[PDB]
Amino acid sequence: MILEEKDASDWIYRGEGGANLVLAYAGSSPLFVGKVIRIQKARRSVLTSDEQHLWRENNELISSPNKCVLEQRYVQNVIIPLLGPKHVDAGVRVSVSKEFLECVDKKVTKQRPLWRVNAANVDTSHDCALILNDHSLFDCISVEIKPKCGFLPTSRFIGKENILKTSVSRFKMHQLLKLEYIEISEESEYDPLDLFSGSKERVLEAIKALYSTPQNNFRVFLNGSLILGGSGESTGRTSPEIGYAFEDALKGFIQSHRTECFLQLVSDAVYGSGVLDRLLEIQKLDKLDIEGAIHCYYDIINQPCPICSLHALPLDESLKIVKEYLIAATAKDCSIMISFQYVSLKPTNQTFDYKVHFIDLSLKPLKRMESYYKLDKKIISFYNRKQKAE
Ligand SMILES: O=P(O)(O)O[C@H]1[C@H](OP(=O)(O)O)[C@@H](OP(=O)(O)O)[C@H](OP(=O)(O)O)[C@@H](OP(=O)(O)O)[C@@H]1OP(=O)(O)O
Ligand SMILES: Nc1ncnc2c1ncn2[C@@H]1O[C@H](COP(=O)(O)OP(=O)(O)O)[C@@H](O)[C@H]1O
Ligand SMILES: [Mg+2]
Ligand SMILES: [Zn+2]
Repeated sequence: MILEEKDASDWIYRGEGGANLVLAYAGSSPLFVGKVIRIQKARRSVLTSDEQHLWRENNELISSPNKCVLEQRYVQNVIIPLLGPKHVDAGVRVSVSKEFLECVDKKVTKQRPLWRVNAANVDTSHDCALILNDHSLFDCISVEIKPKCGFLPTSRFIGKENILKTSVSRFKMHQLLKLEYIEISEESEYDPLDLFSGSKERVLEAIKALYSTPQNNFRVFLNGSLILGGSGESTGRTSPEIGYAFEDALKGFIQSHRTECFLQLVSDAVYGSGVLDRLLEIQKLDKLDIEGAIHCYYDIINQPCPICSLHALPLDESLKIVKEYLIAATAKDCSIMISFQYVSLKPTNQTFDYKVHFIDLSLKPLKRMESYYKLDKKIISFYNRKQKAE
């Protein structure tokens, strides 16, 4: 089953992260109706020598022919054993022509954030792509959430100066630095600690915060069509205008105050799904925080630790720690998609069926332990610094 230059006409922009573009099928084929295609971007072979060393315990993973089988097996072999297979769909292998990739790249350039184009195009060196269900299909209202990390570190390896790292969420400390680099306009109201808190009340607080300031953490589609949140990027606060048209968009679906109810019914969904519980235990596979795990990284890549207990560990442990760090990084950066067509909305007294799905599940590259460390370092220095302003 191979896609050619012709079929580039049957797929249309759904959005992108840093690593991937996502098209939704607008054609007529019964093999792609209700599918998306996830295409890897190339910034400006499957696994490095170091990574092969680190994923050694993984027969199939290490042997994948391309990246797409690589993603396919990562999700299926390493992630599904953890999150569980009602909410994760690893999604199928699909061959594509290099000419199919090119025209797609050209075709949707116009629909992308410019800074996203400055950074990467699609990788036209690929012969392949992954096809996943379109979770915005089930009148389907579909909500995407990018919860980020919903706990605080407690690590012995977090030094005296950085101990704020143990009091203040990474999300909130990062909001300040994103501002500094004009990547967001205002600070986000959302707080993942409320979402992963597990309190029914606080989970709603977070859904509210997400509506006000969605940034790249909140999206809502109807019929697979964006009606709140940025496209391939973050987005500024929800103004009364923005809200007005949203309320109007909820016309019909909800019977009502249509916005107040949407939130309530998204919140009831999330909390009664309990799906944030598992994810949180996976995020917690970061047992030592980057400031601990970074030392394990250097032994693993056979390199004198520039940062210098941890180094006297058996290699089997050092490897585990790194593996676990990166599976964690996968859970910290993934998204939940909730579909609506159970939740019973009190006022109107309606009833909604729902499905929840994890998406944006991606293998983190091992070499990224270094950027992780540098980003983290920069985060806490800028926070500590803007805290001296007192
Ligand atoms: O480009 P952004 O919208 O700012 O998002 C990126 C995220 O992108 P995705 O939504 O595409 O997953 C990065 O992942 P990559 O696609 O670049 O690989 C991720 O990087 P890591 O998962 O490796 O951490 C990073 O997360 P973070 O900032 O927590 O390191 C996160 O940025 P934000 O979530 O902060 O916006
Ligand atoms: N299976 C899916 N169904 C519906 N929409 C999706 C699906 N996968 C991704 N999307 C949309 O496309 C966007 C980008 O996809 P994603 O896989 O998160 O890219 P990246 O890995 O680079 O972050 C997401 O924000 C999401 O809104
Ligand atoms: Mg990704
Ligand atoms: Zn060290």
